[PDB]
Amino acid sequence: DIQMTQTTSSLSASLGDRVTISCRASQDISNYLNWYQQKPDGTVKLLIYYTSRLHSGVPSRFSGSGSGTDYSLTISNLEQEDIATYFCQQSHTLPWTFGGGTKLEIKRT
Amino acid sequence: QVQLQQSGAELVKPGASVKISCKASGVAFSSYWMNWVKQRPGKGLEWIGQIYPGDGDTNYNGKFKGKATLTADKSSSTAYMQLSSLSSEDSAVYFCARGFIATVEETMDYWGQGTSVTVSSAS
Amino acid sequence: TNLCPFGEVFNATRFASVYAWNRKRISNCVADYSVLYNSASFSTFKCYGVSPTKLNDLCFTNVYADSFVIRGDEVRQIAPGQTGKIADYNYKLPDDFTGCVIAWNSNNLDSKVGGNYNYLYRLFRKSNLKPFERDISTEIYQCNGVEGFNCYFPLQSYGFQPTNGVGYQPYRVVVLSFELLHAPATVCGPKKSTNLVKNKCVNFNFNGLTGTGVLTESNKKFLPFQQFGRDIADTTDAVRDPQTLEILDITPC
Ligand SMILES: *[C@@H]1O[C@H](CO[C@@H]2O[C@@H](C)[C@@H](O)[C@@H](O)[C@@H]2O)[C@@H](O[C@@H]2O[C@H](CO)[C@@H](O)[C@H](O)[C@H]2NC(C)=O)[C@H](O)[C@H]1NC(C)=O
Repeated sequence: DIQMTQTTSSLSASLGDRVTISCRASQDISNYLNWYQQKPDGTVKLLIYYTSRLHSGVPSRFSGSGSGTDYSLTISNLEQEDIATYFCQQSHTLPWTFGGGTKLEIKRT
Repeated sequence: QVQLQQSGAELVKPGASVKISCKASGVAFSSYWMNWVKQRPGKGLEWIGQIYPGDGDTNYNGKFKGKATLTADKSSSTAYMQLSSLSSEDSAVYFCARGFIATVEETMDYWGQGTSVTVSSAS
Repeated sequence: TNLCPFGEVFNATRFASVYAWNRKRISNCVADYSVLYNSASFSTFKCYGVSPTKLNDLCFTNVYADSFVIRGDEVRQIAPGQTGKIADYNYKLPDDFTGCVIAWNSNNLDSKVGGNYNYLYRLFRKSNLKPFERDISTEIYQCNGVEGFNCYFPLQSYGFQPTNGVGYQPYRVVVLSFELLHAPATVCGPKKSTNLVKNKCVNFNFNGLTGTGVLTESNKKFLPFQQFGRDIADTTDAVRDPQTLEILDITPC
């Protein structure tokens, strides 16, 4: 099965700053990647599909990019409710796999 | 509104079998894949399996093959998941999602609230 | 003002087999096909009767979409005037075919590790089929029952494994067909209409019919279905405004 890896397990950022979350795949998957966001309470919803298409109802401050075996999600301006866990999931081969997930924090001790 | 509602938390003795129902409202439930996903706490998401209610087509992950059984209910529009030979590691949160097609790929757009299942023998 | 879906045509979780190609009719919509240039990055997107760019300026009377799945290297069969199993036994296009063909790779969606079995195709057939003809009957062609010497089952399923190399991966194909400018228009893009000006030399575009002249009131009484007026010279004399129903004569400047 395709091995899905997120380099940064967790990261801390301030409000309104651009935040980039990477996602590296073992095998080329074209652009067959989906970004999901899970709230701390456990609610999860789709965020980006096909690495660039913004899902319905999702604020435009989110964006996606990448190709080959490396992709990245970018938050143009981080906002309070954006604090969640982001997963990148492939769709190239039937045994779909999800990334390790990245959690965002505020710059503090 | 497109809503995927699941049952409550389950307490299961080890070695038993447990049924989880995911009911879809506001969706053509019989025309889209139902993908079941497992999440252990602090660990990444694991794609358990997927069913097609239209004709019963199923695709199972290699790790969870045989362990979990997926069935469809067209009348009530509900996907049933049966777990057998439960052990302590199976304690996790299970999600049901809809496999929409973006004409190039399949994406899990709508997700359920998630069912917490814990396997133990405590009172 | 209506937006015809293009969802259940393209955004479909399970296309039909080639021998049972799904047929859909589209009518009464603002067919903003502008998504179809790049919303999916199709491997093949070729148009015969009209360039894809100009399609936003043409109004149709009927639109038919054919959706199915075929073997990779067999995509070239879909073009008109071709031969082979796909193009002769379960799907054929007319020589004068208009509308156009979209095809994209769908290895991830359709292929199964153990070999997909939902997708079938007709390998044996008594004779070639006329354009836009669908045959579903499953009797045995050259014999009783289902099997025997020369008594072969007509339908066989592609072994769509993911490991199959390019040219064997399943390809999803959608073919559009539409007539051009003979009936009251039913399907076309926005081409946002402006105010109508009378008694002045202007260019005009009514339901795709383009021209230049002076528009005047006319007393001719067309039938409810009648749209265009013609002379012995076969030119366009009078046309009926699509928005509001009145007849206007056209005079060359
Ligand atoms: C194929 O579908 C997409 C719809 O994107 C999502 O599809 C489902 C998962 C649905 O549940 C919603 O979450 C999304 O809408 C179409 O692309 C978008 O369609 C919506 C229509 O609601 C439209 O508002 C957007 O502008 C479209 N584009 C993007 C980038 O979001 C797409 O058009 C469909 N295919 C065809 C051929 O129409």
